[PDB]
Amino acid sequence: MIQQETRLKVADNSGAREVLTIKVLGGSGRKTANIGDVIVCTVKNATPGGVVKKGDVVKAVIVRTKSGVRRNDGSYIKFDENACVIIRDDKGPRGTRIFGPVARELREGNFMKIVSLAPEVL
Amino acid sequence: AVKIRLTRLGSKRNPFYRIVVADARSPRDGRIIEQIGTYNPTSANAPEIKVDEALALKWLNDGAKPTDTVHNILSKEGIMKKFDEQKKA
Amino acid sequence: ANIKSAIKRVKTTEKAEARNISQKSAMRTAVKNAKTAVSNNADNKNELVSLAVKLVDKAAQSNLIHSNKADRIKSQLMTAN
Amino acid sequence: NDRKVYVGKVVSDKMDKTITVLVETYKTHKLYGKRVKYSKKYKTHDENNSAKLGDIVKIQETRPLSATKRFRLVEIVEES
RNA sequence: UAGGAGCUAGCCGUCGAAGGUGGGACAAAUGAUUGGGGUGAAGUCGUAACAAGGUAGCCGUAUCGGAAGGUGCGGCUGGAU
RNA sequence: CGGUACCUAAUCAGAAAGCCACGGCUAACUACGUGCCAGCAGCCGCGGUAAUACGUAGGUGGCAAGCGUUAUCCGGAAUUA
RNA sequence: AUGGAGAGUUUGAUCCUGGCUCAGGAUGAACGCUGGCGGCGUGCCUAAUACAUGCAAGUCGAGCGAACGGACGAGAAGCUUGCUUCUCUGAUGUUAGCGGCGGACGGGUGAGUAACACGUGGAUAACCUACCUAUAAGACUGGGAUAACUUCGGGAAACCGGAGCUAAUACCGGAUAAUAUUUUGAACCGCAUGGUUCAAAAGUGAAAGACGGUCUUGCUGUCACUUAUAGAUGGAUCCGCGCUGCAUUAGCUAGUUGGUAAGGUAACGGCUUACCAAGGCAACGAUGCAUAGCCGACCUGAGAGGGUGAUCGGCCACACUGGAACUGAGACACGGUCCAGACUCCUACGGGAGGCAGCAGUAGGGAAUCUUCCGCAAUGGGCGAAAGCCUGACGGAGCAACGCC
RNA sequence: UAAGGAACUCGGCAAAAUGACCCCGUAACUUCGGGAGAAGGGGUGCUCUUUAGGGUUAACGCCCAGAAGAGCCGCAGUGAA
Repeated sequence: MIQQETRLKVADNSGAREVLTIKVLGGSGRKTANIGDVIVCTVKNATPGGVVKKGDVVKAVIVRTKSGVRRNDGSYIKFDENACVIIRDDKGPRGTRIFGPVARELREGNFMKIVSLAPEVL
Repeated sequence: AVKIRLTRLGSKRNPFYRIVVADARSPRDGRIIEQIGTYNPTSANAPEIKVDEALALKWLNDGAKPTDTVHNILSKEGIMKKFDEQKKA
Repeated sequence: ANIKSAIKRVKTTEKAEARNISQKSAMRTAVKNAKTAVSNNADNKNELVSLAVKLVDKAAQSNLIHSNKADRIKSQLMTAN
Repeated sequence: NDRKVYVGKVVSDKMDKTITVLVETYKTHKLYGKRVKYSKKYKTHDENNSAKLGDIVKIQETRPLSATKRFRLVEIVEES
């Protein structure tokens, strides 16, 4: 279950360290979201140095929720935390040394870029 | 390291070489077996051997080595091939 | 000058440093079990006054010696001669 | 065929082969050359309580194959 | 079966640059911030001290002072009357 | 590196010289637009209807591949004992 | 010992003190009109900025399974009549590589570098030495393998995957001829620690190829092979000095203070451990901070003598950072593995690494460093008989009152 | 009660979380008393070994332990309150 007013981690090297959410865009009245989606958020802890610094508005994309998913396979993928990653109105991220695992359900997301940028993908 | 060093010297084209055979582990500029004389062996006069001719007993019996031109001029001096006569003695 | 210096390092160390557990493991396992038993004035107590002093020209011709306990380890054993 | 045999003065006590040296010598200057007293020491501990503590001795303390006294001893001489 | 002892396959503790945490230190911008001097006509003040600077007084010294200046108690000459 | 050096001499009175100023000390001349203005301006200047001096000038001065500076040490100045 | 005005050196000026632009020189030099020529010497300061790398270290079938091709003979013509389409030699050459190699140095940098880091001088009972000289053995050797040679799929990829297999100058199964090996009595020296006295038991192989004319081995000469000795050579441990300077840095330190027993350095130790005193260290400013490759180097005060590293020379340390191990005799390696790290590129995702401190220039800059300069021409050396390369060592080509002649 | 974690709300009311004991560590500011339980950490099961005791000591024994390891089990060891 993901909602706004929720603390999300990053897994890139842009200059952020932790964020939380303002919104879950989409449609009028849209509440919640999971992996494969675009959000806005703001940084309550920034990495010293880096581009993106604390107290700043940002967009981002979902990865590897603990509300993992189930596919047309009839089968399931879960994690033990969540994380986000920050973008540049282009499906192009700022930090470019992505850590940790990521899903496969974002090729459709057209972050194939990011997937090639990624470690192991699932 | 170790052959008879025809060592670079001097100002613009003043290659005033020196009789030497550098150490088995040192460079052309470094330490040596022993410096044996002050002459350019490529002198326009001749090989022109002026060395410590009495030192043929030490560096030839331990370590030193000529190269293809001065083994001749040393034993028409009575050193290099003549040290073979000394070893036979 | 980038070359293949990295690929045969292992197999030349397997012709030398693994021969140093082919001929040497007779010492490596001995220091734990076999020589540890031949010591202690045991059933085979100190039989190298004559064993080594016959075999070390013959076949027992090892080359890992140094000093300053009585040897590195063992060469001081022709005491009874 | 000879080595360091200086003279000094013992200080402290314990097992294992004293002599805990304190040599006195001179050191001087450039423009005016005032050669004047200074010292240098080498600590160790008592011989067998043979080295009397406070002993202006011909000093050194034998070659080290363990860990308390430094180098080539000569002979204990005089008490101070 | 090396199975005994063994090392790799397995377990009991080590540091390791690394890695990231934490409080101080230095800074640098400086903050609708902020103290010392100088500086550039000194318009601010009398030429305040230098002719007892118009009244010799002074030195430590309560004292207030936008600024030349002033009043209290212990040593003094660095003074014309 | 050299059909270049050595050489014929081919060659002809030929094919090769600027400084602050023209200021007392700056030796470079007095002048004008110059009237403490412009501005050259090193110790210091000049300049106010008689500028030598600002600007300019033909020469022009101290040496010449010459002309003045910039960071270092010291002469200067043992003004570092 | 040979140097030496200050244009001046305050006030009303007379005078003392004072410090003082400046004018002279040189400088890694450099800033503001190019000339007769030439010549010197030199060389990224900023830019130890990232570094692209090119190229940056290569030498030996004169080691052999030699594979390959292939010399040479080269059946038979395969007949628009000239092949080794054949016999065996299959030499020489990448040799398939297996092996002897170095590669830290010719090359670079001074990052760092508190103490012999070096300058610079000692004592050493603190000795070992692929490449090396000389006196003593021959050129006895396991060849399992081993690429030789074959076999099994994958992904663009990185680069792997399973199955077997010959030679060597590889090395290795078994005996050997050189202080070999450390004990019985054998000496004293620097007490510790050396001194070989004893008798050598103990060293023990091999590398034979290319092989000269021949004796095809003498010594297998070569240039590659096994065994004591020393030694060149280098490094090698123990003391003084600069081995640090500096309290608006002071009280410093706790197996501590570095012998005995176990361990280990060619040597030797608290290097760890069972014992030793709180001791030891001290305003010798220890502690700690700052700093450090070190000397000459130059200029130069009258002499006194000194500050002097850019260069330039010598002597340390580091070579993408770091960490473990391997190692070449020694390596943490200018052009070695695993790596973290870091980014770089690639990605077809399956993962792989790269890797400027050789020397040029690339972005850059500057006042400054030439020119992604020339070639090994010569000399140089590492491996290699012979011969070869590295050359970005070397020498040179341009640069220039930086300074002149 | 998943998951998220004060967005609810006038307002974290409420509830939630804390706690026991042991050990280590606890700043600021101070009317010097304190603050301070500051904070912040870490720990507790069972068995065999003595360690050697608190002695339960009569003494190892009796339990707690001197409190030392070594071991057994589970998601879980002031397992409740």
